[PDB]
Amino acid sequence: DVEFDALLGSYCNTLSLVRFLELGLSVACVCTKFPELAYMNEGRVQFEV
Amino acid sequence: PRYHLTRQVTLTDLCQPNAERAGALLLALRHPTDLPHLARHRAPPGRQTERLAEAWGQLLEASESGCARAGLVSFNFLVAACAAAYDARDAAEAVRAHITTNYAGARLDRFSECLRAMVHTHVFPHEVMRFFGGLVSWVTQDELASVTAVCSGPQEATHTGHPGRPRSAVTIPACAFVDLDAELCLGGPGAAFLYLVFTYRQCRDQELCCVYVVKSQLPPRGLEAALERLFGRLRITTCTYAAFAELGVMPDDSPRCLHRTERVGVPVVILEGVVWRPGGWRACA
Amino acid sequence: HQPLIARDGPHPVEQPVHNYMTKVIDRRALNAAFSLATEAIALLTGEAL
Amino acid sequence: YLGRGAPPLLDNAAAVYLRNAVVAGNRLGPAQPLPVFGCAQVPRRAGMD
Amino acid sequence: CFEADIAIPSGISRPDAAALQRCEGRVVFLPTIRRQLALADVAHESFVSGGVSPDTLGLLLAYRRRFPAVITRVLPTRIVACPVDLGLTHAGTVNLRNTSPVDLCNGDPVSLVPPVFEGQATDVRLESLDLTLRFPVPLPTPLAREIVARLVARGIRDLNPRTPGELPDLNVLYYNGARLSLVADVQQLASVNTELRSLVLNMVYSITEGTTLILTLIPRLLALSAQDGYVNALLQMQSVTREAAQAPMLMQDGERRLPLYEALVAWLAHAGQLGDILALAPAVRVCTFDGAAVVQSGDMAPVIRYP
Amino acid sequence: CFEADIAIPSGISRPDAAALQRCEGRVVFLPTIRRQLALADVAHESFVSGGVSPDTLGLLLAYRRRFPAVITRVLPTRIVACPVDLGLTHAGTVNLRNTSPVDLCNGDPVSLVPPVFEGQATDVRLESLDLTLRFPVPLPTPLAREIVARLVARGIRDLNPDPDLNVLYYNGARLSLVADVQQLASVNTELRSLVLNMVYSITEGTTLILTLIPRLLALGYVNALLQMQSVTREAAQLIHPEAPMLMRRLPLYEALVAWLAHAGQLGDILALAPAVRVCTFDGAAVVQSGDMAPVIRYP
Repeated sequence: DVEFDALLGSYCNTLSLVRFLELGLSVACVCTKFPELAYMNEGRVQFEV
Repeated sequence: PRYHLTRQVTLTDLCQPNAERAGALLLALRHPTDLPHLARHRAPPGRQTERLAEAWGQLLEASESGCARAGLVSFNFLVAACAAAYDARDAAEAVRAHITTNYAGARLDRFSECLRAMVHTHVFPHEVMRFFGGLVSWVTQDELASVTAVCSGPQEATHTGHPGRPRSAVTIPACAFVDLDAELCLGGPGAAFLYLVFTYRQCRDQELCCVYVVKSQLPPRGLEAALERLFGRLRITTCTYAAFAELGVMPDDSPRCLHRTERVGVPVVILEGVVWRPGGWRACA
Repeated sequence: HQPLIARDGPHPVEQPVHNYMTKVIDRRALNAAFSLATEAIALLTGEAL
Repeated sequence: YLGRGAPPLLDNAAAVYLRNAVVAGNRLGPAQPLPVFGCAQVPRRAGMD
Repeated sequence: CFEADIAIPSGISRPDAAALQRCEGRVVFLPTIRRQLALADVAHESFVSGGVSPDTLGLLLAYRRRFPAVITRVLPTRIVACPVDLGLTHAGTVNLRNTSPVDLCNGDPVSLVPPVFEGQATDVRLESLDLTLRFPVPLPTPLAREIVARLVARGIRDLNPRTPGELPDLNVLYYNGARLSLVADVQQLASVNTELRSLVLNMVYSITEGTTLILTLIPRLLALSAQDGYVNALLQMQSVTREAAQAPMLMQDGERRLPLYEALVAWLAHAGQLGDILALAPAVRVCTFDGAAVVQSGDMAPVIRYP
Repeated sequence: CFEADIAIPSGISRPDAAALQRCEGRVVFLPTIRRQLALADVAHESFVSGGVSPDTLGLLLAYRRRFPAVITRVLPTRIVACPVDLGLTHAGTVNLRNTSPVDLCNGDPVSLVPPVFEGQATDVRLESLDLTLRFPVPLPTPLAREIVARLVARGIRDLNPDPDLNVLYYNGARLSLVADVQQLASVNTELRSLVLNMVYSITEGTTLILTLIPRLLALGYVNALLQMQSVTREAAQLIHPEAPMLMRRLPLYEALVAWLAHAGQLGDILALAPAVRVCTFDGAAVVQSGDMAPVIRYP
């Protein structure tokens, strides 16, 4: 008598990596790399219009 | 982080850590300038409330506030202080011989009169003189004593027990065979708890004192089952005898000893490996 | 594997989670049949020639 | 008398006379009245050849 | 932690090894402080005293002088436990598994109760070595003190059975709704008597010489429940105080002895701490780092020290 | 230390920036232990539960619930506060701010309720974001348990009037408890919540056993041992209460459970468990009022 068990498939999924630019709402943002912003607490953004 | 230190500048009228050892259960002297007022209350007026004012006033006469408030009653100092009180002779006169030769016994006789008087006016010596530590160093001058006497639980005897084996390190002497009531006669292998027990009895032996240590692998909440037993002093009739605070843990059951080496032949116990879990007092009935 | 999304507030932090599940074969054995008549064997063995 | 799991004498006078004379000087004689659970705690002599 | 290893003795059945795999985070009552222990001293056979096993009051009496510890890791030969009463000195915050019908809170003190509900049996079976392991039920301390007071008065009903045989239940608990059923089976005499004695003892010491001054204010409360909303909910409907009104007596020893101030502290010391003498002491406090405000029934809770 | 960072809200006034600087060392009760915390969650308006600002009863429930935290360093836009109850025993020495009693070399302080003194003392109120910080009072356990029984006694004399209880002399302190002018009208009205519990659970405690012991000891070892201790001590007041007052098992047994839980809550609400300990080193060990004290974790 010959008896055995076996494994048949190890299916995994790939993690879907997206960057933020690839979406459609990348229009509405102006993403600027602005470091040390929390080190100031004074809310002053002014520009001439 | 298993390391701590204390340091307090007190006087040498009490403990005098020169004649004491490196191992010394330094208790405090909590609030000496107190108790004309709370000695008046917490008692019926038929308790003669001026007694702690006078007897401690004799004790301060036996030697103003000074630049050091009166602290550090040793565990050595209490054994003679109730030596005539507990029912044990010729094992209590040796520690009193250690004090009247190396520490003035007038400071004992004025203090034992206070010990009767504290329980007389119902202001007990527990909730007074909380535990302080283990006396690492004594850098004492002529009048002062600036003792490093680390509080704060388990490490205080391991930091004076890891380097203990070479030369003479702490060893934590119990300092009396009559004291250290090593319990679990019906006992087996386990890590035991150390406690600091003061028993009381009103007007039996006239507000009696007994100062000693118990060792048990029993909880502080289950100790009152045993502390209600093992005594004949359950016959006050008010109440609140048999106070105890947890000294902490002895996690080496074999390491209890019996010896007689000090200074005068003083019978003593080596206690190897102590957790000084400082605990609190617990006195209701 | 599942992706996660940072937030800012009392809504908690998001650990990356996984599932790692397994399934088990169930087996059926399905049958066909056919017969041969009694005088049809003796043609095939060669007994009836 | 190291271990009793048998009922004692009725007469308390006989119950102590047949003990204090027996446990007088046996070195298997316990040096206290027995506790309820546990050993008898046989004495140690000072030394042994 | 003082990690305590519990030796798994002999063979092991292939489901019996998985029995320990689902107990990581339960509570072991171990009757010592060991660094090495065998498993039979933990089990419910070791709860069994001389002749009988304890009832639901005597189990607490067994649990009182027996030290709780929590399973931290699960190995097939050892169960590494951490003794809460001693080894809770953690920056590691040992976890606890809720085994109850109850969501606790974030921050409630938690004490242990024997299995006393109808569906929370929790007694595991080991066919290799015949041991039963009734795991205790970690519950919030307002809930546990609301349990233990039910069993004591039901045991006093087991003392004297005057009235005819239609008694109220004392078998119904409410916690945010949720009509919970207890197990009312058998009441052992000594487990009642040891619990009955301490309750009668502690309430006598709660009456001092200045206590009867508070008894003067009984008609003062019944005027307030007639004109205040806080008092009306405070004097409940099934209260003996509302039946009690259906007394100063100066007698002053010294006339300055603070008569109220001794009657409060002594009541606070004696009948206030009835939860420490009937049940176990609280030592478990729920401390969730990630901002979970609740701990679901069947979930894990990181645990820090005394309330 | 796992010091959780309390976030300041967006820009405040310059006196509000300086006011939070002098809170460096007060006691702060954080509800959860997230490493990011707002400041409105810290403030006393977050203690509003029953639609009202709570009394000292409602504070002691909340103080027995959430987790203590000592402010370590006050930063721009951040408060760095390490909590007490995290960490192993006696690790992480840090500073408390003293309040009028001495706080000696030991003594195990209790972060207890602010209205035990003058009512709007220490109530740091930011005018910009319009919130309120009521910092609690760090007193030692025998001085804690004394005073919290001392004030509930005073309300009884005001609950139905006709010695001054409020003396309480300490080792060097003549403790002026009486703020007679405007606070005793406002401190007595806040223990209205805590007094009526303390009256009830005594009167529900005494009158239960005054009708228990006549209905018990009449149907073993309970009768032998309990009367062995109460020989002419409680029996002397048994004949005294039953005569100088008034005198049903099923109302009684249903009232046995109801008192014991309510009496059990006051053991957790009152009695003021030691949160932290003082244990000093290289220090004078007798702390002035308003002086920093080294304070370490577990009792």
